[PDB]
Amino acid sequence: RRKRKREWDDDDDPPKKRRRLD
Amino acid sequence: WTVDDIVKGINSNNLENQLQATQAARKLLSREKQPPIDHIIRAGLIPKFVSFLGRTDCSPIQFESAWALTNIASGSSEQTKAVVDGGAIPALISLLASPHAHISEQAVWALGNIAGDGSVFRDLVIKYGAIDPLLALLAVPDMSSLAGGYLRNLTWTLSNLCRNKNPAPPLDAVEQILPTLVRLLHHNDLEVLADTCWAISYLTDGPNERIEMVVKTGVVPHLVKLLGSNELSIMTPALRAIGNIVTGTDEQTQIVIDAGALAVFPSLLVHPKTNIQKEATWTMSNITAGRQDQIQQVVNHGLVPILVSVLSKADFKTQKEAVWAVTNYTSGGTVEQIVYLVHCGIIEPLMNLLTAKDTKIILVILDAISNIFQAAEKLGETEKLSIMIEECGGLDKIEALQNHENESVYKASLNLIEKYFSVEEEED
Repeated sequence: RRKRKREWDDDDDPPKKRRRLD
Repeated sequence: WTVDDIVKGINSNNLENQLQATQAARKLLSREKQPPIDHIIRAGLIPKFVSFLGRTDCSPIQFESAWALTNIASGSSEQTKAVVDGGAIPALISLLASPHAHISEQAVWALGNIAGDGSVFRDLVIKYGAIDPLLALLAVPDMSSLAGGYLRNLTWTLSNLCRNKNPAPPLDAVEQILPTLVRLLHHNDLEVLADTCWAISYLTDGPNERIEMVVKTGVVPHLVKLLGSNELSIMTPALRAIGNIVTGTDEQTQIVIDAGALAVFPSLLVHPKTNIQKEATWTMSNITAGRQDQIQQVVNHGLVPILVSVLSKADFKTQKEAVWAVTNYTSGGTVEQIVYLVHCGIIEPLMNLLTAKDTKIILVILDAISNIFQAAEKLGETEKLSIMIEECGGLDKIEALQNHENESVYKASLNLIEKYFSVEEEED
């Protein structure tokens, strides 16, 4: 029939930003 | 310290006061939950940090400014934009070459945050020439634990440079990055492997041209090896990448199948994590949408009864993906493959899903039923299939669909009923 491409979601997509703490 | 004290120290002619003020600002940003990022930006300190980045005569102020900029750019898009508009990107790229490793790595982290904000800043970081210094940092022999942590930091930044779409990363940059990702995939560090698989999955999420770029490097076999990992942090991104690759052409899907991915999918199709289950079933549906040899490989790996189990007893999202898998199977499969599917017991679960409230799913299920009936016609067992469907309660559901609001459903179910369930026998 057709290949179905991925749909937009964030199931576990990694973090986009990280803060450095101390 | 207050922002007022920090501002007073930073505009002082004494470098030590400037350093102490930068330390105080960095401590506000690194030690306080809910830091005063917006007050710091409104104080006009971003130009001052960007200026300190170039003070090679005082490496501590460089480190403190890079840390402060990292934590500022780690917030909202407007805060990262304040960092970008202050001229931070070229200064951080230049700081990448600092002889002190901790300063260069803080610059790496800052650039990673900036690029992770979105495609615009990602293309900006790429445009100002970050890739070559980053890869120079990633060509150093990393044999220590500190080297391992720095490798994690660098891989995370690189993956953020591979991330986001509309627009997608420039092709020249992706080809400049790919060899390093292939090399990194052969490390033993779980975080490095996870971040690298995530980068691969970003690069594979798009038109078949990007999938071809990733596939030509030859990583798919090692991606499958990582797919067989007992680490969810590594399997998840690897499964996303494999799924993206099998959404492409028949030859790319065949690259995946020859790498042995199907041999891992039993475990994936019954995985406790429902997200993993749904992802694997979606991947299977894109594989059953392939050539007949690929469907035959799905059969050889014993995956059809597993898919029947999923269609029967899984959550509704995974059941929807299973519906797509079944319909693609029956659309592209041979008569013998469809007969095998029937013998594994697809009819009852497939039909029980006709009570779902998703009209598109009901139409897909009816299309699968029509494909199965056409295979039966080719065999001459249409009557036996009618009796099977009636005895599992399927005729009831098709008849009920003849009262559905949606006219597509009504016409489809009526077509099936008129073609196979409205028989008249007049025997002598």
